[PDB]
Amino acid sequence: APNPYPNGIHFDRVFPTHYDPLAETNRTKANLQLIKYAPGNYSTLVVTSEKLPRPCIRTIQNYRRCQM
Amino acid sequence: YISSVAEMMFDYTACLVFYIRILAQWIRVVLMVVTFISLSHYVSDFDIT
Repeated sequence: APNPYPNGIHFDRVFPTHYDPLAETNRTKANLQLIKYAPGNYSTLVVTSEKLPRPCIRTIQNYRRCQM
Repeated sequence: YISSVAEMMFDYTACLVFYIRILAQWIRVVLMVVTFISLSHYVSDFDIT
């Protein structure tokens, strides 16, 4: 799997590590007592939307239909 | 040498050397500490998942 895109977000456990994702080629494994990395090793930023309830959609369809 | 100024310099060295034999040994304590810290750094940073 490719090396995850550099992400400076990390979470310390014992002492501050000052993790720099640009200081190493391959990301070192996360030791329990040292660091936890950010979620989504392989993730992108998108925009999504919730799907409104079906009965609420039918009331909107009936309003537009009665409107036109 | 009959010169007191000349011997004065050779006597300062002997008095310095007298102490350097003692103080120079504290570098041994520096090694024991540095060597002891490197082991703690390897154990404290050893892998656990």
